[PDB]
Order: sequence, then C-alpha cells, then structure tokens
Amino acid sequence: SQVRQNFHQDCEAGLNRTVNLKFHSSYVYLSMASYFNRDDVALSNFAKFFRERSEEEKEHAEKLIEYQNQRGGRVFLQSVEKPERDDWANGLEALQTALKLQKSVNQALLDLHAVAADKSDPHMTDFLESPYLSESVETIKKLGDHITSLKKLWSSHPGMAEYLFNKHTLG
Amino acid sequence: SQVRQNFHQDCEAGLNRTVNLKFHSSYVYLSMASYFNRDDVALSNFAKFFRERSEEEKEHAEKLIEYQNQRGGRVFLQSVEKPERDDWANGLEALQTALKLQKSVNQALLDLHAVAADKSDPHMTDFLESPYLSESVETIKKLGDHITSLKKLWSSHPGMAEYLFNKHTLG
Amino acid sequence: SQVRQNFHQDCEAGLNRTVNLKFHSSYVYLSMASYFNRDDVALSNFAKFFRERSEEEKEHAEKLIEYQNQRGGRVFLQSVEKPERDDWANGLEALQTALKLQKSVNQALLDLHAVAADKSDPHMTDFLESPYLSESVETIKKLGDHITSLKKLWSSHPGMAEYLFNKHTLG
Amino acid sequence: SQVRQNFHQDCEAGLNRTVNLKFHSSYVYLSMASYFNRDDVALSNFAKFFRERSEEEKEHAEKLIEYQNQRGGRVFLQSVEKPERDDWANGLEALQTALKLQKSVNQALLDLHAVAADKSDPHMTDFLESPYLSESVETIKKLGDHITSLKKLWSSHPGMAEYLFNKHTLG
Repeated sequence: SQVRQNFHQDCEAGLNRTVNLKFHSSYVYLSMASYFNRDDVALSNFAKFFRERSEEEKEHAEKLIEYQNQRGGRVFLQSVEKPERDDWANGLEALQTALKLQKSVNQALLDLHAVAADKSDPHMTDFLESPYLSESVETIKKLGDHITSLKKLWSSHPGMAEYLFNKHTLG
Repeated sequence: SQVRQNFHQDCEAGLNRTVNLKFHSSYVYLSMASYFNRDDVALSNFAKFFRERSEEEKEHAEKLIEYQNQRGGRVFLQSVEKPERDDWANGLEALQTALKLQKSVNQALLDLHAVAADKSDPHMTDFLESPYLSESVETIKKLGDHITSLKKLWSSHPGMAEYLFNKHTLG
Repeated sequence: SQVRQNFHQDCEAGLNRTVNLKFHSSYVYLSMASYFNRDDVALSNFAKFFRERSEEEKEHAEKLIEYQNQRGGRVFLQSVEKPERDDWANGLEALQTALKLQKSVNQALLDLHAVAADKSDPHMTDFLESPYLSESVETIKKLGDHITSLKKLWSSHPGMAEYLFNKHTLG
Repeated sequence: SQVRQNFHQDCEAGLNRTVNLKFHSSYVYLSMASYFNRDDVALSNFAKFFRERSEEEKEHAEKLIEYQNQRGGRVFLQSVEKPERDDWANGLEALQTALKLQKSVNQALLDLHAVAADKSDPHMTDFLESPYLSESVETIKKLGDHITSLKKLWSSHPGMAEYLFNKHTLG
C-alpha cells in the first residue's frame, strides 16, 4: 500500500482479530437483549441496556475496520461465532456474564496495545487509548456497580429485585 | 492591625480553631462520599449527598478565614487530621456518624458564640448566628429525619432499604 | 474488587500518595490567598489568583480519588500537613514559592506516570497525561512569565511593582 | 406615646446623640469631597469616594430618626458642628482621618448597642447589628486596605501615588 508506514504485520493481524472479537461481543449482547424481551422474562429496560451495549460494540468493530484502511492494512473478516447461550437465566446472571465479557475484551485491547507499543507505533497506541481503553474501564465500573446493587436486592426477593432494578436503575 | 477594634484574642483564637474543625468535617464527608462510590458499595446518591456536605463545610471554613481578616485578626492554619475511618460500613452507620459530627460542630459554634457574647462582640455573635448556627440546626433536623426513614426500611431488608432510600430520598 | 484489572498495587499506592500531595498544595495556596487579603497586605488580585490555584489543586485531588474508585483501587486518606509558612513576605516571594511548589508536584506526577508505564498500564498513563501533566507545564510557564514581569518592576520600586502588577497582570 | 413599649429613656437619648454623630460624619466627608474637587488638588475619584461616604452617613442618620419614631421615642435635633479642618492635606492624610472617624463612629454604635443590651431591648440590638455594625466593619476593612495600598505607592512618589490610586483603585 502506498499509504503504509510504520505499520507492522502483527498490528495489522491483531486488528483483524479484534474486530471479530467486537462483532462476537455485539452478538452476545443482542442475544441478551432478545432474551429480556421474551414474554416470559419481560424486563424491557434490561433489554434496552443490552441493546445499547450491542450497538456500541458494533460501532467499535466498524471503527477498527476503518482504522485498518487508514493505515494501509487489509481487512480480513472471519465468521462470527454465535453466543455461548440462548437462555440467560436472569438479570443478575446476565450482568455477571457481561462483566466477564467486558474484561476479556479489555484484556484483548490491552494485549493489542502492548503489540503496538513493542513495535513503536505511537499512532496506534494513541488510537487504542481513546476511546477504546477508556470506554472499557468506564463500562466495567458501571457493570460492577450494577451487579452490586442488584445483589443487594436479590437477597430479599429476586422477583422484586429484577422488577425494581429494571425500573429504577435501568429506567 | 490598624483595622482591629473590639476583637478579643480569645475570639481570634477560637476562630482559628473552628476553621480547622470545619476542614476536618469536610474531609470526613469527602471520605464518606468516596466510600459510597466504591464498586462494592455503589450508592451514588449517598455519595452525592456527602459530597455536597463536604463542599458546604469547606466553604464555611473559608468564610471564617475571611471573617478573621475582616476583623484584623491573623489566620493560623493547622494540619487537618484524616477521618477516623476509611470504611463507613453502610448508609445507616454513615448517616448516624454524620449526625454525631454535626452536633459536635454545632457545639463548637455555640461555644465560640458564648465567647463572643462574653467579650461583648455583637458583630461576631451576629456573624455566627446566620448562617452558621441556622444551617447547623437545619442540617441536624434533616439528618435526624433521614435516619428515622432509613431505620424504618432497615427493619424489613437493609439491602433493599439502602437501594430504595438512595433512589427516593437522596435522588 | 470485581472491577480491578491490570491495576498494580504500586500504582494504587502512588495514587493515594498523590491525592495527599494535591490537598497539601491546595492548602498552601489557600494560605497564600488569605495572606494577600490581610489589611496590611491588601493585594486582592494576588489573593484571587492563589484562591483559584487552590480550588484547581483541590479538584485534581478529587478526580484522582474518583480514578482510584474507577479502577477498583481503595482510597486511603492521610492527614494534610499545614503550609510551611503563615506569612508569605510579598508578591514576588509568593510567586517564587508557587513555582517551586508546581515543579515538585509536576515531578510527583512524572514519577507516578513512570510507575504506570513500567507496569504497562496505558489507561493510567493516558489519564495522567491529560489534563494533569498538561496543566502542570502550562501553569509552570505562566508562573515563570509572572515572576519575570514582576522582577522587572521590582528593580524600580517594590511597592509600586506589586500595586501595578496586581492591577494590570492579575486584574 | 401609645406605641412605646420596652423602650428605655437611655436608649432614646443615645439614639438622638448618635444621629448627630452621623450628621457630623456626613459633614466631614462632604468637606473632604469638596477639597478634592479643588483645581489645585484635582483628584475626582477621591472626591467621588468621599461624596459617597457622605451620603451613606446621611442616610444612616435618617434611618435612626425613623427608628426613634417607630419606637415611640421623640427626636431632638442638635446643631451640627463643622469639620475640624477645611484643608485635608492630601489623599493619604484624608484616608487616615476617615479611618479614625469610622472607628469613633463604630465605638459609638457599640456603646449604644451595649446600652440596649443592658436594658434588654432585643429589637434595638437587632436593629443596630444590621446594617449599622456590619457596614462599619466592612468600611473599616476597606479603608485599611486603601491606606496600605496608597502607602506602598507613597514611598516611591506621592505625586504619582495619588494620581495612580485615584485612577486604579478609586476609578
């Protein structure tokens, strides 16, 4: 590419691997959103929350593809594996799964950042820091807070816990 | 000081002692605010409430310093002792601690007022009455009310108590 | 903490040490502001300037506490040592002291940044760079400029120097 | 008087004595204002400043007369002695004289307040506290500040001192 400069093959490859990860996360959130809209689950604000997370992950994936093109790298798309589950049990289990998902995506971004740093690519480390790394920790803190609040309510009554949380925290 | 008139040394000293007390209270509230923002506590409106109390105590301290200068007294700042605890247990314990703190600060203001009265300084007694003494009793009444409401909820479920109070009273 | 990830103990500790430093700086500036409001000093714009510096240092301290919570670290507050002096001599001596203070705080931020870099924490190095490190150098340059201008005037008449500078540069 | 209640003869008399004092102060300030408007003095902002002080003292005198009537006391006006000087030397000497005048008026208000307190008249002590006692200390602090600033300039050149102060502080 006539545009390529100081762009290492490992960074190009890591980038392609990361967009797949982001699409997979988006897909997991979409599954969760759909689950909460089921007539036998009916937690509309949990659904809304996960739907928003889904769209955010999707937009990140698209921005990474755009970054690949900007640097003169070549995009290679892979199949997107379906979520690990189709039933997410309940609001608390879904939140806990999301925290685990967010931390694995954060680790992937940190690993990619380390590759860019090792290859001395300041443009890429800068790109990864904001907003990718920053949004990750913000989301992780938010999910941790949510889990704590829901757990407090859970100890009294799980049925009422989900209903009240859906209304007061997610509404 | 060319400006000094009817300003007794004991009032000057009491004033310096009181600004330290006010800074210490501010610091205690800041500690509480930070505690409620912890991911494992997550009561944002309790945090907000204590953050506001912190700023109010800080502004009072600054107004007392300003009063010292106005009367021709000389400000002497002392080290600000850290809060007695770093962990505040829960919303109810924090509220009860704040009531105790507010009453000790109120007593200090009453003692200072008595010194000013004894020395026949009507400018200072007037200054202390509004808004210092008035805000103290208003805050004390507010905290007493809060404690009563939270205790009512506590008897059912502490987890749900803090969650509901954080949302409905402090939100 | 369920939220903690890639957050080293040394960074957590350095953070707690830095908030204390920031509170101490705020306290030093407050002392200076109060000194310039004395009837026998009477340089209102110097007071205003240091009052603003005080509030800025305080807000930085609070943002660092907030950052600690975001990463899953635990805040530990220590006593805030009183300023080294209660009398700041004059406008020039105060400015020179502030430059020295700013450079020591800058060094602390640089040392903390180095710890974060050593531990491979890109989220923290990024956080420290803007606005902390950037504001430091901006403030340092501003103070250096002020000192130079005041020194030019000082050589003629210190009394007139402070009066004119208070009005034209700080006003 | 059908309206009189808890109004002691000594308070009534002190009130009449104080309105005369206030008229005399107003007259002194008027003399100063006129002096600074002389073609051979020509400090328009010093004149403006003293003119304002004159009007303030006059309005206080009128409010005290009004208070006398409100309580059922009877107003007795006495001759207003002319100022002690017709020539006020310079801006610094005038400022120093005003500080001395303000402190003597403040003492008179404090003495009157003490009489009201001794006679258990809370309506009168309250009336005297705001705005009379409060304005006195504010004015005293302001004059002390002004004197300090002008003295700083005086040490360099008195001619330039008055000119610059007239423009920058009083303008």
